Amino acid sequence: DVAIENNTLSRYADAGNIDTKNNILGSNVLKSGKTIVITSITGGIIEEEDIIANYASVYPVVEVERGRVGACTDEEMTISQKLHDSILHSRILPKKALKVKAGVRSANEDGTFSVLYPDEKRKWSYVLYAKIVVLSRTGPVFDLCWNSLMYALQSVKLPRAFIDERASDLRMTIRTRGRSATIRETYEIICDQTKSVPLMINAKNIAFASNYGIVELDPECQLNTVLIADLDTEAEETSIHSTISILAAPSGNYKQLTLMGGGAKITPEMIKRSLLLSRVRADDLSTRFNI
Amino acid sequence: RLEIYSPEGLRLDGRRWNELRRFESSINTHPHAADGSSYMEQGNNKIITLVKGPKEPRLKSQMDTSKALLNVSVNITKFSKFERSKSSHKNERRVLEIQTSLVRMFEKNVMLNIYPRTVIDIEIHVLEQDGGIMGSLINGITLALIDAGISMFDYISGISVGLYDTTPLLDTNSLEENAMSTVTLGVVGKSEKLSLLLVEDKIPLDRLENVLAIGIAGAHRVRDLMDEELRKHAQKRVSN
Amino acid sequence: MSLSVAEKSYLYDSLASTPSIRPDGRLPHQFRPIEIFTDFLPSSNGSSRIIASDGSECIVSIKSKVVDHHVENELLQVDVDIAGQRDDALVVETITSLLNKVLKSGSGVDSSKLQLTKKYSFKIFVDVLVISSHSHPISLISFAIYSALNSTYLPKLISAFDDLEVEELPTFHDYDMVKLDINPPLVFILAVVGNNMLLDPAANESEVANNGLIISWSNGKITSPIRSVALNDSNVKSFKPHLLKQGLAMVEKYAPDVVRSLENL
Amino acid sequence: VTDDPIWMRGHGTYFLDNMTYSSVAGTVSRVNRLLSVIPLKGRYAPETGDHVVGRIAEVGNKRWKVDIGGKQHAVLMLGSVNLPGGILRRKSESDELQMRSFLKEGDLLNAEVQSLFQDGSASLHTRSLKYGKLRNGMFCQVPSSLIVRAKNHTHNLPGNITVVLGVNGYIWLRKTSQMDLARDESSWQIYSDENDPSISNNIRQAICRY
Amino acid sequence: QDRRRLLGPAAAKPMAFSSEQELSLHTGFIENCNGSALVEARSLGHQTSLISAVYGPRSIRGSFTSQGTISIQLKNGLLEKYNTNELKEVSSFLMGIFNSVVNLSRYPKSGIDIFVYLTYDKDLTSQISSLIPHCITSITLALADAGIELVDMAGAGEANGTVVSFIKNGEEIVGFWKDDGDDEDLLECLDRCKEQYNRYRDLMISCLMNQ
Amino acid sequence: MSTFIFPGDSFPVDPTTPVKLGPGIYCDPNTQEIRPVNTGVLHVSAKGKSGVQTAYIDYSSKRYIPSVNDFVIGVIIGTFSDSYKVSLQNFSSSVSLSYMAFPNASKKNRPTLQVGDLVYARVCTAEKELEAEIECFDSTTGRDAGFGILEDGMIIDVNLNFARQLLFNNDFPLLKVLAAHTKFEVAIGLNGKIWVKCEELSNTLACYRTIMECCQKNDTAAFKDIAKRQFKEILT
Amino acid sequence: MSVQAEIGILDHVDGSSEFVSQDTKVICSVTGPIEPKARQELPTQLALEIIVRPAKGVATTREKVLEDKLRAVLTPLITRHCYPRQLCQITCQILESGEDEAEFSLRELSCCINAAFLALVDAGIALNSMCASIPIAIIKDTSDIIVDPTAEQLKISLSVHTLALEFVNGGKVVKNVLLLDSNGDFNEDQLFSLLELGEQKCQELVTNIRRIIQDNISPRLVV
Amino acid sequence: AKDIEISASESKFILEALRQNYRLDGRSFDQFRDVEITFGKEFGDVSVKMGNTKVHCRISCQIAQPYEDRPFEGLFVISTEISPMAGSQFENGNITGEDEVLCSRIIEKSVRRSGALDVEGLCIVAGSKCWAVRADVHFLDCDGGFIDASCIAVMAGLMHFKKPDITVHGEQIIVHPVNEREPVPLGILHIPICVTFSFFNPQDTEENIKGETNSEISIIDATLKEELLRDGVLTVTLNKNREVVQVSKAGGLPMDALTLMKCCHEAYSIIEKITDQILQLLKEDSEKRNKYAAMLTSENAR
Repeated sequence: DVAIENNTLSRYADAGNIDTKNNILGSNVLKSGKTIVITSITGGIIEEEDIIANYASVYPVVEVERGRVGACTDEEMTISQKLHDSILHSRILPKKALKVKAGVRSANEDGTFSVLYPDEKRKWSYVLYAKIVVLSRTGPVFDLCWNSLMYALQSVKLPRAFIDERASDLRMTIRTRGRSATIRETYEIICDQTKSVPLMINAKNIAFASNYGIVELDPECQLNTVLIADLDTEAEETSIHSTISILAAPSGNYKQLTLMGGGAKITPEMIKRSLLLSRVRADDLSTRFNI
Repeated sequence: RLEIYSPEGLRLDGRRWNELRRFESSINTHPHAADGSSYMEQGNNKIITLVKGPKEPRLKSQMDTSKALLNVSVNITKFSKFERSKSSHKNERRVLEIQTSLVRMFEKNVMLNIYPRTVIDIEIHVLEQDGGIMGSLINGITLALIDAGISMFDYISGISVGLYDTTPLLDTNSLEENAMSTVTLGVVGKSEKLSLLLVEDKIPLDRLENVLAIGIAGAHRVRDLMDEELRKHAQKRVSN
Repeated sequence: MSLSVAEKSYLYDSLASTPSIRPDGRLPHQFRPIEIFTDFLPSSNGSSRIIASDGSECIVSIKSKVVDHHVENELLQVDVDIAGQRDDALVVETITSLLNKVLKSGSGVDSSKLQLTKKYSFKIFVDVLVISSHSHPISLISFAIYSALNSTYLPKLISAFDDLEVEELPTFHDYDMVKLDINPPLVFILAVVGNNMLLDPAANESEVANNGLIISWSNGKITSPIRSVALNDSNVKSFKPHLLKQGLAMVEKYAPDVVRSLENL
Repeated sequence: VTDDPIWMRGHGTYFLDNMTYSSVAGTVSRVNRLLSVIPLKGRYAPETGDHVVGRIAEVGNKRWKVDIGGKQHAVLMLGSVNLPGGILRRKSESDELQMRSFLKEGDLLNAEVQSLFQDGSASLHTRSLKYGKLRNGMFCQVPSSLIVRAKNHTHNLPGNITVVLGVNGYIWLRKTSQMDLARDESSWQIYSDENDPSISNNIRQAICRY
Repeated sequence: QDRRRLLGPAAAKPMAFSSEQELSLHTGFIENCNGSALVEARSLGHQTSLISAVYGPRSIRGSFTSQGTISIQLKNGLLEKYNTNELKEVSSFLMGIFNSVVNLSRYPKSGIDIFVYLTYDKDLTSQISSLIPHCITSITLALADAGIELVDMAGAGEANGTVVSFIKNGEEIVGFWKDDGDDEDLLECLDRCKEQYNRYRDLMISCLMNQ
Repeated sequence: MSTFIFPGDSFPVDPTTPVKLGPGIYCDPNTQEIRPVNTGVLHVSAKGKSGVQTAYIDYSSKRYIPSVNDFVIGVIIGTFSDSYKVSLQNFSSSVSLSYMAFPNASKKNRPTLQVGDLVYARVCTAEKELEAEIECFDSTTGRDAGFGILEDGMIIDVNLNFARQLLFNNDFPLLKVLAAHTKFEVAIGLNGKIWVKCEELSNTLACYRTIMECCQKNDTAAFKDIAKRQFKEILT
Repeated sequence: MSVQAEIGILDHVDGSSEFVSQDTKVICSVTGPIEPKARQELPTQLALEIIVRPAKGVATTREKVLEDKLRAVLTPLITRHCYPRQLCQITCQILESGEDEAEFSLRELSCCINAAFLALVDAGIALNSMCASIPIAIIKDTSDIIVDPTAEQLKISLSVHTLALEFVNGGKVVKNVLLLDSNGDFNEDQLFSLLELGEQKCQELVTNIRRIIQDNISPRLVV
Repeated sequence: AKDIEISASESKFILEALRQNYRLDGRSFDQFRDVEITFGKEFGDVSVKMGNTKVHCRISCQIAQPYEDRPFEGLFVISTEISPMAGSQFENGNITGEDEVLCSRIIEKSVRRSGALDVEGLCIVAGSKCWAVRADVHFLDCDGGFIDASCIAVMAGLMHFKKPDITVHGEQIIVHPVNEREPVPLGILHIPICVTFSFFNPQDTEENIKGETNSEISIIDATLKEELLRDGVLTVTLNKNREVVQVSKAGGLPMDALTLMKCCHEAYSIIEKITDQILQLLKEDSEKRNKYAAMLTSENAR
């Protein structure tokens, strides 16, 4: 079972507190079994259909804790990249959405300051990260990371962003000890979170994951083909070599199925049952947290 | 910008075309926790060396029946330039490159044969550089190993030549380094056989003899200071 | 450990009794012979070589830049680097923290001897190389920073900059230097072996001590940072309030003499 | 150094032909039968008949590796060791454990050079009841060339402390105990840990001054 | 980018910006770990939750060690930002307390891996001084749950950015920290923190009493 | 029966008819049916010429796996008290050699060897679970057979298929060609190494160069031309 | 062209191959069975440590995700119990992707899997079955399946799918599906279409690789 | 990492083969193996094969920030990261990395320090935007010849390479496709080609060092066994203009200046030959790329 608490960690958890030591865009805590996944989604600022290159990706770090003093292990890195990959191919975040514009922040000599809004020279896009840490992994964790990510993403708001009059003629005098190009223009753009407009997102492309196993039972080897849904213990992670990972979305659209047929027999009959289980689980989670 | 030389034989330091820089050295700068040590000044290149060991390592893989393992660590601190080094240098190719060069070269100069199941660590801490630094580091090593009682065949002596077309200028500073092609060379003993020749810049092949020949003389000149320094020190500690 | 089992008990007995005699044989108020050598880099603002009696050596070097201070909340950066340790072992970075906090602005050290007009501060880049360690470095580093920061010469301002002088970068006199006066803390280390509180442990003492207390002297008084430390892992014990109050009392008495002898060479 | 083909054949030289060009720093002087370059200073060099004070670096399944301050470590092994509980008893098989119980890493002990091998390595032995662990004292240390080189240099001094002084520069200074008191012993205390409670004030101060 | 982890666009830069407490304890709530504790502290000032997990006794064979050792990772919160060095200092501080409280002699060839997760700290209104009672409360609970030997329960107060840790009913001190407190706070703080330690002592004992 | 086989195919005899197993036939450890696993030519023997047929696949390799009654050249890459440790072909698992593996050697008749001597030996024990052992003394023949310690010579690395094919067919004409052009000494290992030595430097080298050249091209007509051209080259 | 394969090209390594699929070009080596590292000693099992290194720039996190995908497929292909306590390092260097590396991995992956099979055939390490893998896309313009797509066709994809199947009893009976990685949007009627087509298109590829190994092996091994 | 264990007899044999004036390959001491250059179907893919030694280089460019010290130059970064397809003594990126550094450093010393690739002109916008050119050198087979082969792989790779035609307006760079407009080739200032002399002692070090005799066996273009077995090395790099671009000498057998310069002179003939070979091979591949480009010329006569 899956239990989430949202906005217990995000900057924007309250309306009467905006504190500058916080910047967490969207956030979720999700507990399943004993395995607990804490998701924080965080921005940055980079000055710049159905085609894959118009959808953007989160650039996550997924950190897993299994008693390893490090945090740069081969198990966690493969997770993080595969996770970037899933988000690309599921097509959630169109690049128009991070493509924001800036208004004007003009200080007055009237002892007031006016930060002027456009309707929300140069251009900018944001980037999105996710710092996901995992405490006491007991089985396949991938689907937990994906479930929490979505509740977070649908809680993401983005700061507003502003620039001064004659931004294109503001100076940089930061570089020194050249050799030319030690005085130039630059653009400089602060972000202000006194207003934050909420993330524009493609709902249809939200998925929620599950995990499967295919395994055989033999009566003389505890001296046909059997389907397990989801994996929770060490024993299941170790020896259920034939497994299917599905991300199913809750209209009968699927954004990834990955079958790894590590040795045992798979008839497609098992595959055909799992694609239905996964959408019905998707429909359960959906209605359960109204997100 | 600036003169590098004139027909009147001057520089902006004021050296002559076969004149050396200020060579100052003194030995035993850590005689309470390092087996040999020496301080090397050439110009403002301020180099301290310590030799720690011969000692057995406490890891079996570093033990070697046939000769000692030699480790040369070149540490370059953040105040060797005029400004604060923003970068990490103790994990850079430029420095590993110097390391791989000094170790392979001193590995043959030093007899490691007479120190089996040993590890030697040469620890070279730069305090300032003002260029001509690649030949200066060799020289500091040479005085450290002879002080530590680590046997050797010869003194390797490092010296730099900057060629200002046909005009070879013995010893170098920051201006000379950055304004023409520099050669760096080492000779072992009073031999004409070169241990180390390192060139980073276009030096013509037709003039290749002119820069080395003056440098092999120029090297002999450095080596007699090293002996003089050392015997002035050894005489002191055999009177008492 | 690197000592004997027999050696550690002899020491424990020696030190823990009323006289508290030890391989130097000092009463608890006395300090080993240190040597201050300064000003050896013409390239730096100030520099310091300190050789101690255990053969520990720290070299401390002072470099600078002048910077706008309204985009900064740090003025003094310590970088510690210990020969034979890397740039991220636990002890190295913990030493960096301690030292940065000792030298933290408006806390036992000036943040108005480092400013030349009220918009421009000099960011002092403390860069510390430990040449050999085999005993704790922090006390010796503290002492080296003192002599350094009183040998720190800075550029003298060309002319009295205002903050509305012309609203361009401050620009220095070509040759003329200003002496930097500034009184940094002095870190003093006290050691507890039984109920006996002793100033300045040697290496040997550090290896049998229950705990020590790091405390600092700034400006004619004791002040924060205060920190306890355990100077082994394997001869460790706990201690009483009264012994902590006697170590206060001891520094208050014996610190001033030391600062005045160290100040003038 | 020389072009003579009969001299300079020994330590601190090398040659091409007979022409010998030194190899170390030091003086030329006749040691043994050969005019030879002799080091100015260097690492401690063992020899047969020396008696040295030194400590355990490693404990193995067949030997201790001993730090004498040399170019490598010296070896001390099971046919070469007296043991508390008898004279050789309390130990019926080789195990790395049984070795380790008597002598821990860092323990200090006075041991004599049994044969010097050409490796560098020196086979040591403890075999008297005076030899074995040094206990009740304080450590001191010097350069090994600013003490006299003799076969023994271990003696009583006034105030009734005994110095135990090897050839290697390591110095233990302890209160006069039975083994050093019997010249003017022990047999269960040879490598057993024991610090006497009967070390007193004036005893300790004598050792700090000494 | 990097070879060990994905770091996205690298010319990209962060966003620029615009007893008085209740400790309620929990343990034994997540599994893949020998024992775990949870400490949430609420105060006027700030609310905080700290997770700890302790892994091992682990064997570290291929070498014999005189006795065991303790290794402390602090992990930067997901809503608190600190310098790596401060985390090192505090790790070093806590190790030296734990060195004194955990008994280490029943366990040869031991390394213990302690993780301190400083997850949530939130202000409704240094900073690192304030969370030291909470770190010490958490970790002790965890060593107790796992079955790691301890001299006394370790626990501390914070009076005026000054942290004093005691064992044995306020009688002995196992550590002292003062950072940016006022000169001569000594009596007020020790009196005030004793109260705090005796108060959280019994709370930890009562958490351990539900199991 | 002498036909090309692939992995993932049916066996071309019945499993019902008794067969002894040889290289490259695996028996499933659940299914208890035998199947090929290598890509090569499969041979099956016919009863009345054997007692029971032995079946095997000839497959090229370049990496040697220990089998018993095989003859192998190794280099001694470690000195240990009771045994020496051999590497037959580089980068691979230890192969051990008893002290007493040599003719007329006992514990009062111990050898003195060193790293970097070449040995020539029989595999006399082979496991995958434990280490393979070589003896340089043939226990079956009871005479070592000129097994022993090689010295001098030059080791040519070869192909495994080439090496077995030269050893197990004496109609292979490479050494017939070479015997005209010099007199030489030959030792053939099955670990993908073959040793050769003549009396003179020129003569050894020509053998080294030729077997190598021949081995690459690995063609039957090539072999004649290569010898004749190379053995002229070394005397030109 | 379509596909080309060669084996034996590299000479210093236990086995090797060059797989080219149009623009996409992967050269492979299997090294081993060789002496295990202690961290990669497994008791009854051969160890696999796979490395995928891209042509452009330097290997990152992406190639570990690929390593996992490759490792999945390869663990029942190579007879694990054939060598206990030995390691095999399979090093797959991409000489041209000829596409965009982060975005599409469809051709890259399929090619590696095939070059790994061949290299292992040359190596002599036991192989239970024949494996090949084919790349399958769906383009948005017709909103339909295009088998074995080019670089251009990949750009205009809405979705992309690789399948790998284990080939027994004449290399023509599908035993099992060792991979089916279907990324982008699909619904079920497409997916069983991708199996069906997939089957026949794999079996052709198996024929072509089968043929290649015979022809190249046969002048080497002679009687 | 795990290294190749050769015998004592091998060590003796290869020296004696040099002493009696032959080689294993049937070469001469001064004979360099024929390098064949196989240009790709893309710009900057070069397969470089010298006998069994097989190396590849693929070139990539990207938009990148200049560095703080000199923002008026671009970036050349050389990855000569090596994976086991030649042995097992090279594994897992860096794991020892001595050879990585040396090959990488010499190739930088050749192309960036001296010039052999224009760097001034890599600034699209000074102090903002530049090209970063990355050479990723990957060996697939090795039979010695390491530096020599790598260098040729860097320069042929760079010469065949081409980069997006760019138009700037302000600081906005319109990047143009390589079918849209024709991509622009890099600037080349010189042609460094290396020749690595591997030096073998017939004596021992002690007799060598205060002797003055020259009887040292000078060979180039070592085999794998030779690479391991060499007592010393001189890596010297020249361009086809009689100038020495870089020299790396640092350990191994010492040598008189005359003998070093001898080496240089021999290499000077051998590098015109490789340079020539490279020129005419480039041309004939270029002719096939030029076959309708010749038709569609816009440089025509009046």
